[PDB]
Amino acid sequence: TSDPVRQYLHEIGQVPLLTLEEEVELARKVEEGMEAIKKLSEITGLDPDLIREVVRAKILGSARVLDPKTVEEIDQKLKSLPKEHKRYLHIAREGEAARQHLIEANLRLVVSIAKKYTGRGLSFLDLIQEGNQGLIRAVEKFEYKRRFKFSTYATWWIRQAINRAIADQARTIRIPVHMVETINKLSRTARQLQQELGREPTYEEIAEAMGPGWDAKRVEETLKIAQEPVSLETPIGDEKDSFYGDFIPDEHLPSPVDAATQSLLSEELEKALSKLSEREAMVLKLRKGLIDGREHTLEEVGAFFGVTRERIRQIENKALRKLKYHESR
Amino acid sequence: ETFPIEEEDGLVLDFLEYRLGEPPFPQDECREKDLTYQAPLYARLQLIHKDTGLIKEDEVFLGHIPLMTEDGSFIINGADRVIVSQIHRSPGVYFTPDPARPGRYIASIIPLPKRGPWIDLEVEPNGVVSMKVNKRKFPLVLLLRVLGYDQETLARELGAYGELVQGLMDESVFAMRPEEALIRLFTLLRPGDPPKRDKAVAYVYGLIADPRRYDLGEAGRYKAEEKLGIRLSGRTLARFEDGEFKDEVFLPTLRYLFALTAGVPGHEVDDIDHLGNRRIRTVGELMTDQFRVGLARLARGVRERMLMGSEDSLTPAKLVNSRPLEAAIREFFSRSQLSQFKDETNPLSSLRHKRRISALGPGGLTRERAGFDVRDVHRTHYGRICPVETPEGANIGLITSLAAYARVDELGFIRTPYRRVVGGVVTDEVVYMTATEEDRYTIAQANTPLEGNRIAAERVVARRKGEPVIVSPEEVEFMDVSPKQVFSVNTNLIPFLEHDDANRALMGSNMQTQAVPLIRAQAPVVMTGLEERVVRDSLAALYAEEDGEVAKVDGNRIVVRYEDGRLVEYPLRRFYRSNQGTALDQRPRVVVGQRVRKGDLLADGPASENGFLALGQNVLVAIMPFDGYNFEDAIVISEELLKRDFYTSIHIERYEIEARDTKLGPERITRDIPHLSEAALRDLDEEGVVRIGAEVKPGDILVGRTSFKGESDVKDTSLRVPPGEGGIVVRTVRLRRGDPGVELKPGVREVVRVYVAQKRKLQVGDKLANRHGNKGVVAKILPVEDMPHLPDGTPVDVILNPLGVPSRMNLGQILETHLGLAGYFLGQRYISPIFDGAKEPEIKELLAQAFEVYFGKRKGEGFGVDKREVEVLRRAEKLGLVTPGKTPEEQLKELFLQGKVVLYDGRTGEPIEGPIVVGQMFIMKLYHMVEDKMHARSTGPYSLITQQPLGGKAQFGGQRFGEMEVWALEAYGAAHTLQEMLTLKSDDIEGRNAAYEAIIKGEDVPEPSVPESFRVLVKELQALALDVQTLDEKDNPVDIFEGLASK
DNA sequence: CTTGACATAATCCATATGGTTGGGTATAATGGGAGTCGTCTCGGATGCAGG
DNA sequence: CCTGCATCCGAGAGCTGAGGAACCCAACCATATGGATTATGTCAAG
Ligand SMILES: Nc1nc2c(ncn2[C@@H]2O[C@H](COP(=O)(O)OP(=O)(O)OP(=O)(O)OC[C@H]3O[C@@H](n4cnc5c(N)ncnc54)[C@H](O)[C@@H]3O)[C@@H](O)[C@H]2O)c(=O)[nH]1
Ligand SMILES: Nc1ccn([C@@H]2O[C@H](COP(=O)(O)CP(=O)(O)OP(=O)(O)O)[C@@H](O)[C@H]2O)c(=O)n1
Ligand SMILES: [Mg+2]
Ligand SMILES: [Mg+2]
Ligand SMILES: [Mg+2]
Repeated sequence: TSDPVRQYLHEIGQVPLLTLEEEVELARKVEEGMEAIKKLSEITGLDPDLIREVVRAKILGSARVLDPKTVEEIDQKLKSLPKEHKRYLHIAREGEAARQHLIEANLRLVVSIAKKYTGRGLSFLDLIQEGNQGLIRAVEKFEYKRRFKFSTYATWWIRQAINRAIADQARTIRIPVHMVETINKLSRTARQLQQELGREPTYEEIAEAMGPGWDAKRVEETLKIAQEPVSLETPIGDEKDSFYGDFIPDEHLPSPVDAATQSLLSEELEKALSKLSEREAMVLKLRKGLIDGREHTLEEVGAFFGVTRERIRQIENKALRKLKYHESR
Repeated sequence: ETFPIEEEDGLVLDFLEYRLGEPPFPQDECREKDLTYQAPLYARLQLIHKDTGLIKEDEVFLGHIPLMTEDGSFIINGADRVIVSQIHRSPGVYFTPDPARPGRYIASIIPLPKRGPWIDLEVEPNGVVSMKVNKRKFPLVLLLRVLGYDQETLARELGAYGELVQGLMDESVFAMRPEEALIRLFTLLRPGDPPKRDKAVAYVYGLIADPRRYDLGEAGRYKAEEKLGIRLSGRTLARFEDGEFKDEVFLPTLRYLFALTAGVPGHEVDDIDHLGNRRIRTVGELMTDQFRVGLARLARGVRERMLMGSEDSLTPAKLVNSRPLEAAIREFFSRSQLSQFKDETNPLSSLRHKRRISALGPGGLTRERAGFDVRDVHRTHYGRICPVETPEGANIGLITSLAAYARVDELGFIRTPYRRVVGGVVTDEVVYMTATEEDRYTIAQANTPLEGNRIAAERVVARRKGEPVIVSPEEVEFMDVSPKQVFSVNTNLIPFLEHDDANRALMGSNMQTQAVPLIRAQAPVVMTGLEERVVRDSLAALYAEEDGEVAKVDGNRIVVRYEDGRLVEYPLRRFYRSNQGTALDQRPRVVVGQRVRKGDLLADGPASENGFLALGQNVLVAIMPFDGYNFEDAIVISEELLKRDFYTSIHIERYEIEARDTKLGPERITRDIPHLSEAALRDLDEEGVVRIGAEVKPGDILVGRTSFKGESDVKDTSLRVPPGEGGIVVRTVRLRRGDPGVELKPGVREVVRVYVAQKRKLQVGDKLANRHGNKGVVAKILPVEDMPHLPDGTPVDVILNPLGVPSRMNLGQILETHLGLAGYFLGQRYISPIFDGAKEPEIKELLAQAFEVYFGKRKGEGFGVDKREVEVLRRAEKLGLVTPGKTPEEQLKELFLQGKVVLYDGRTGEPIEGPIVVGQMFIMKLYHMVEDKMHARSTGPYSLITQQPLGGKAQFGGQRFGEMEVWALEAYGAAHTLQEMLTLKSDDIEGRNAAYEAIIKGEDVPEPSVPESFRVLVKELQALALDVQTLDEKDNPVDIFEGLASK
């Protein structure tokens, strides 16, 4: 019941493997069905992708949920093909069925490859699913004309999909693929250098061993960005009562002391302005962002009163001297 | 065991030998630079190709292994740590009564932890025997068929025992071949998995027959061999030889089960708490288990690389990745519950920590699940585990201590020594026995009277399987070595322990470990005779290696010239901060030109006086009430103790800061700090660090630092003295990038540490304790003229309340006080071993001599008896303490022999109406100091999510008002106070801002609002797809978010 | 209270560099792996046994 | 068909304090840097 790994393995084992004849037959059908799809694209004049999707939708059946109406209209549009041309549609249907059978039969290679990537930030089932994605890519791109076995071409794509998924999804803070490769290369070089030196190498030794374009500072930055975050729920102490996040203060919201200081400062500014004339206080508030938060320029404040900018500036300097007097007073 | 790492059908990697190099850094450098004191481990291996025979041999570096110091601890990441031993169930074969059904038994096979599954065997009520493994009932006859047993073999092996063998037989299984039986068993144990033959073979082999997966230890092998009376070949339950399975344990186990079920004599059930059935995993075994786990992970990696690597060009170095081994070792030495921050308050603390035994830990018991059976003192604990020393809270009985004479054998079983007795004659032969071996004999008590070395007593008290008995001397086989062997080291330091209740002896034993070293520490007046050995074995003091002569003496050095002619220099540890903040220093006790024999003391360690353990001070005490100041365990002390620097301790604190790299620019440690007058920068040096010798008070700067503010150009981020701290700066340490041996974290440019010292005198609120469990807080410090005094003018130093004695029943402190009175007037000290030491008559003779000195000294000067003494003698005559008809001097001597003297009140000059017990007592200051605990907060930091005040004194936190405090406030009907606690003081952000502003403006605080924690609760309930809505009286929505969450 | 003349910050598009992202590899490969057995009773749901 | 009876599983078990594992190759948006333009503010004067 539980343990989905066993369930998936059982469902994979329910599908029998393939022999050389069956494998080559399926690959040939897939290629010829794709050729038939493109020939139908030329015949009807419509986009090849859309007819591919309607053929696939009609094959997969109602059970699998572009919509029924358009697939039906274009499927009936496919029924106006005189003769020697509906054979292409039959070949395409057989090819899509062959593709499904090929994927189902070769699912076990995905598991065999993916079982050696555990312990790198992704669970077994996730690796299996990404390997399945790579297997679909391999099926689509396979060329039987080269007489090579299917698994020979499939392994490369499965491994590439697994590696790319690991680079994309293993970290909470996403690090680009090239930087992931750089971090892996740094770690491998450090491990080999430590094995040679008999101790942990210093950053200068790693910088020398990386090659041209690497100094100790760059190694330090690279190692710094490779640090992964720790959990706020990490238990501190033996008893299950203390967490890490219990020791972290909030630095964003203003403190009661800070809020009281700001309130008193606003009251003091209001008193200082009310000491001045109301007109000059309004001009100061407009210019210093006290009416509407935003700071104005002299032209805007003057335009409010229909006066030039320099008159606003001079009356603001008179109000500044008045502030000097009031502070002295 | 892990090697050879064979690869499947090829390459074979085989281990040859290993070596350990020398540490790259010494112990003190490891402590200073925050490094691990370790040694490199090198393994020489050879890779052999299966067919070619081409052998490539290479020595590969595997990493570092931590090294134990001489005293028995480790230096991990610069911190001193101790690995605590673990007690657990011994592996082997056990038989226990069936709890549900009487008359039936369950057999259990138990391997080493994480080395196989527990296997149960049980006779089902329908007659078929069934084995449970991995929670899977199935018939044992199936596995017996797999192991290659015929009907005739089983019938002849178990025919005797009756109908059990008939219940065993089953013809359906027996018609199959061991291959068919193997497949059938595999399909029961792994239902659904395709039943390939080699797959089933591999699974069953790994279940019971693979030495790399299943492992009965050497202890389990020994226990099984002795219990079942058979011989093991290895450590597995079965062998895989010639392609088939051979049984080793199963049939003997089932035969024992049947014989026990049939009532056959010579078969018994097992006591799982018996100390012959429980064993100790020490530091070496735990470390080796973690090492084995790491080695298995390394083997897995090696096999993977063998499969993937180019077989033509491959070497041992390329195959081996040593990261898993290092990771396993680091995990064990840094995160294992059994790896603990070493307790070094005083040398006895560390010694006790090293001898600890724990039932908890990885694979151990759980503190909430352990019920009664594991916390009990078993009869087999006698001489092996101390019945007294254990924690008082929820860990009682789960953490214990090794007994003083006990030894953990090579198999993990605790052994204790006994003298051999032959023909009523006690000999010098000493035999160390396990509990199982001990159970076979009659063991006499160590206090048995002897004449020469012959038992001179017609009736001897003895133990037979723990049962007390009275026997003749002939029936005695062994005798105990000493009473000391029953108790732990800490409990062996309590004199007159036989007069103390066990609970208070527990308290005394535990409290001796919290004693703080004192600058004028003294050895106890009454000792048990074990102080010197404790000091010597803690490696705290310095002793001469050989006979020689002292050449140079200094406060930091002793140079000795040995008879070999070689000069040897011993540096002295001076003012060093322990893990607990106490100062540990060594002080020279030798002079230039002095001759020293082998083992002679050269320097005293912390809490040591001339090589004796010195945990406190000997003070003059009176046992009497005093104006309610010693009410309910409080203590009154004299100011004269403070005047002569008694109970004065030295404490050191470490403050650390870092300058790192930031996106807005690097931080820097410097003196150039803005917005501070030169009064705030007096003590800083030219590099921005406080100078050595400067006094620092709360608010003073220790290290200057500036950070780039940004915020749309530098700001103060200096290190300051926290509230309630300060003292004299004694040390500064700076670690910079690139410095040899330094390993900073990425981004950290430098780190600066400052060591600040304090000289703490005794004050009100400090905790004092004696060795008998009497503990109390100092409540009053009186001037000398107010203290009660003897008629010769001598004041007492300490007043203890007599009400603490009768219900605690620790009478040993009274006898200690009497002997201390005798020693105080006679000027001597005493060694009184536990259960064999001073008795009342000897104390009375010593008191008679002491009274002759104490009274003849007065009579010589030309003084008679005081009038006040006559009045007190009249009162005591009425009390029945003295016999009527004697002279005043005779009655005074009669009182003195009872340990009582006439005492005068310093406030009035009138005598206390009755004689008062006065004498010398050994009292220690405890690490619980009121200085470190007083804390208060008005406002401060708040937590990220709940927006509530943080916890802890270090974080400037607030007190928790929990559920029962809320219950009390509700029971008072104090609604407004409770609402204030819930909102205005914890997490009503607008409410607390407004309250603070109103208070500083002189108004009263406004009404509170919805606390932030309830908004968090609403949001967390929405995340579970639940619509929580607040409604008014008309069932219309009320928006508690002020409109911030409505689109 | 304007009126006028530089002297700069703030915005505006035009590219040019690094950083980032998508694609590709062809002998053949075909179902995983750690783990855990020392709680105690109690209460409801439930499959199994009898009548 | 009812009923009772072990059977299984789930949710509980005092508070406060202190405590810390591939590599490469090629196209492509994003952001940065330059130069020129757009209002902003000052120094001098009428
Ligand atoms: N509310 C509580 N108060 C407690 C508790 N334990 C003690 N106390 C009070 O402290 C008083 C003095 O404590 P004591 O001198 O016994 O404590 P020590 O610090 O000397 O420790 P030990 O007696 O040696 O052993 C106590 C053990 O239990 C731990 N302990 C120590 N203090 C506590 C507290 N407060 N809460 C919970 N657990 C506590 C501590 O870590 C130890 O492992 C005592 O009379 C009580 O009034 C306790 O568990 N809860
Ligand atoms: N786990 C714990 C341990 C202790 N405590 C509290 O600490 C007190 C002292 O217990 P104690 O054993 O130190 C003395 P006490 O019981 O007061 O003795 P007396 O009759 O001789 O005066 C208890 O009474 C509880 O209030 C607790 O709440 N939870
Ligand atoms: Mg206590
Ligand atoms: Mg009490
Ligand atoms: Mg108390």
